[PDB]
Amino acid sequence: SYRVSTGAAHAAKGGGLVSGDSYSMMELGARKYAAAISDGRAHFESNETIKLLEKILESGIDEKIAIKTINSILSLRTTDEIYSTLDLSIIDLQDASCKFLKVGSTPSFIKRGDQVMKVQASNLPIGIINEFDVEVVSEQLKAGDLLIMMSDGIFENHDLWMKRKMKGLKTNDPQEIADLLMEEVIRTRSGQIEDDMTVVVVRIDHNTPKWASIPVPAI
Amino acid sequence: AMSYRVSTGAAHAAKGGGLVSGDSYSMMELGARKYAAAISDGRAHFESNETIKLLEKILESGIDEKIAIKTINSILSLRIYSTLDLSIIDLQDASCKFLKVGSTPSFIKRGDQVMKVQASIINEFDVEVVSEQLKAGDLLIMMSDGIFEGPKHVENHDLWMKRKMKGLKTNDPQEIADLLMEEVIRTRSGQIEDDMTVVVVRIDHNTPKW
Amino acid sequence: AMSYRVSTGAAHAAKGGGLVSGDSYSMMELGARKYAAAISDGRAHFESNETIKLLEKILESGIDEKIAIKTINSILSLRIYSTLDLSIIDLQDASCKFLKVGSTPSFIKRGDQVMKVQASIINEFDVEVVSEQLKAGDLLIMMSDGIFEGPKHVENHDLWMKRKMKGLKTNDPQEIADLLMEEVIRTRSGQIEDDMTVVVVRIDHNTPKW
Amino acid sequence: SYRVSTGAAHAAKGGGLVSGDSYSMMELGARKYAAAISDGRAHFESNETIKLLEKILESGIDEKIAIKTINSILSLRTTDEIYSTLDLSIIDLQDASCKFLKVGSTPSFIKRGDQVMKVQASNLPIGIINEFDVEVVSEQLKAGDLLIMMSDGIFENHDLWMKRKMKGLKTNDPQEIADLLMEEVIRTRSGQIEDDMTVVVVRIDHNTPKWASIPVPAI
Ligand SMILES: OC[C@H]1O[C@@H](O)[C@H](O)[C@H](O)[C@H]1O
Ligand SMILES: OC[C@H]1O[C@@H](O)[C@H](O)[C@H](O)[C@H]1O
Ligand SMILES: [Mn+2]
Ligand SMILES: [Mn+2]
Ligand SMILES: [Mn+2]
Ligand SMILES: [Mn+2]
Repeated sequence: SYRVSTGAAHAAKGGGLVSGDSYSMMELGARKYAAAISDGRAHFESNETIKLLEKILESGIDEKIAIKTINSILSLRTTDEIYSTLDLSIIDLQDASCKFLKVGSTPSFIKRGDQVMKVQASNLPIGIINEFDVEVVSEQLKAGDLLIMMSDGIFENHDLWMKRKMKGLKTNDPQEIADLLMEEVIRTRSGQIEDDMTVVVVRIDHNTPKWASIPVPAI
Repeated sequence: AMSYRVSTGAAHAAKGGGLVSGDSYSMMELGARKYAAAISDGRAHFESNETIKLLEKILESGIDEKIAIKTINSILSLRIYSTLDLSIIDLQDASCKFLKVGSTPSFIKRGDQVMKVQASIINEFDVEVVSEQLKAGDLLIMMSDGIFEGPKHVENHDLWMKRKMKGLKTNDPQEIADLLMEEVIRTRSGQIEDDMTVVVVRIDHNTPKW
Repeated sequence: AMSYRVSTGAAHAAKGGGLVSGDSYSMMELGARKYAAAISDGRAHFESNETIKLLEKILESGIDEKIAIKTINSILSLRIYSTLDLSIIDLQDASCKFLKVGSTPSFIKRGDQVMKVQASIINEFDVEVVSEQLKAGDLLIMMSDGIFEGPKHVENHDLWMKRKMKGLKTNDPQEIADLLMEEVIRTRSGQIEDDMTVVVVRIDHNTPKW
Repeated sequence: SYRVSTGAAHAAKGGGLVSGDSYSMMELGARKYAAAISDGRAHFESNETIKLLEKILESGIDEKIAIKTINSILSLRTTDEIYSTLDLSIIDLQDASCKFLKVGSTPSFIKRGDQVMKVQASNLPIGIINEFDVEVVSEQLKAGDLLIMMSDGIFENHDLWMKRKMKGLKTNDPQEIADLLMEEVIRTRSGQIEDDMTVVVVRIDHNTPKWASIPVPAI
């Protein structure tokens, strides 16, 4: 299975504000990659069901209600497949603010400098029924953040292992960090595994290329 | 001013991998606005939009170029969708399908070579459909009108872009994108008459140590 | 001038019916534009649209009226969707859920009785959520501003509509709709200041000979 | 399971042309009925997959291509369920023109006066692969038409039986015609059946209520 490495550059007419151009990309792990440019809407969007989940996150409804509603939405879906687990991270690229939605633990970690914090909510909702083990979190990322997400297989006290090993990373490169973190989990076995393993890593960085600084004429 | 950026990586191992795995992941990026990443334990998380979906299906038919162009037109004449430059890569065998509506155009750089992406009556919406077999190390470059028709006093834009891509002393997609943007902007003088978008994709062999 | 119309019927028998059947059917009508009917042999054919879907899900939660109103508002304040009068009937037990956004309002006629559909802080979009238990022979009547606020010099519109519905000497939905439209139009003089829409639904016992 | 009987009336401001009001309804057989009014889009729409099929019908692409494309669209769907059969009738309410899309025979019949014609294409496409047995038809209906659609169970030379019995109907009322046609199929058994039976009937009629004729002032 081939990988793709991508990159993009975008500039509005009269260097400022909003553009008639749009570009998008999407990757279905190990299967399909798509990229679109349009010169004048979003070329790609979430699932029927993930669209609904996103709308709840986006709303800013209080957290207990969001959890209740997500549970209900999750509640009525095609029994096959049960759509657990779900680990979903949505980064806003204007302010680098990230909303996390988890359905059936994961967990995910944010490495900042040498500090590796786990992605979890400060206030855990109690005194309710949460049948799908739904968790909703809001962190604020900044340039140089490394968000690592993993499945049950690779993740399996495990926080200490991940925390330590993520400090042990001497590289800032996502495709490298992923492969190494895989390597470390596998040699701990010393061979193949019965369970599926996937890890994705995302690095946040602050777009400041030379052409961005080329000045437009004055009057 | 400029929005934040994202650089991503993923590693995947099937159980005794192996044909299949319950696990799946996906990502999508709405340029400059939104990045999403999803992991699920044993129906993709993200998909094309409604109109791109019908066009995507027609591509995936494999029907004759002549009729697909004709049938996509009829579809588009019942919308405007503006222009569309769509590249779809199969990560299993690196084959690629291109759907162009309203031109573009696009280029592939294979070693020192650079070729335009084109297919070997009335075409109302200027539709093209193309297939290619990519290879590890290929660089696919997509761009809007403002980059490609950007250079100030250039007769043959095709030739200008090839020559510039042939001169890229870099296999890094983000550098290439930024370099091509810069070269166009400087032919004017920080002046940006049209919106400018470039997307660069590199095909890699997935073959880590495990 | 006026569009064509449709009058529909369906009969369904499960195998030794019986809890379940591979067969399903559906219909939908986009008022004055489109009618569709589907039969399938062993995922509904038609569904609410994207925004109605989220609102529909919230209704089907069953969450507290106070918070559902509050949560639907927050949802609507991220769109305008205009107004929405939505009635959803469960054909198994004849229970009914109503979602009103931006008023309406609506009425149910049970025998000689006629009651308005209403639920026993800031409500930005004027949202109501209501549940009722309907019964064989009930007549549910829905209408837009132009019908209900239509009558020329009437102080209490609620009372005008009840009195008129109480006087319906007819259990046929299409007749009721046409009669109510006529009564409003004549209070003006063929003059139609606003758009006028009325929808009438009657609940029947399905109990044919078999 | 309850039934609903419905009706509706609609009039644009200043009796003519296009309205800010819209109304819709939908019924999921034996399960759910919904009705919406909006005072200013369609409240209800087809499936993800039926949307795509509809777009192909709507396009006026030639028939062989439409059949090929529908097959491909049909071709890539969730293996469960195989979504065969499909009998789909779409009436345009402006001109009473009906597009039929069939996936795995049915068939459906249009009764006009005492004439009962079967819904099939005049030119059947040959020299192709049609894996889902896709059929696409275009008839023009008129006031007083009775379109009858049925599943494999009730329909089972059967055309002669349906044709005769549909002539034998002495009623113009859809919910009656359906129940009778069920009755006739069942007594032919004389009890219950192993196979599922459903029939839907649609009568086309030409909207001309009294209020439509009430005149608006002249100058
Ligand atoms: O693989 C690289 C790219 O894949 C794309 O589908 C993702 O959207 C992401 O925006 C990029 O990182
Ligand atoms: O049952 C009656 C009604 O059901 C509705 O869902 C259908 O859309 C049809 O427009 C009506 O006939
Ligand atoms: Mn697992
Ligand atoms: Mn442009
Ligand atoms: Mn109005
Ligand atoms: Mn059957």
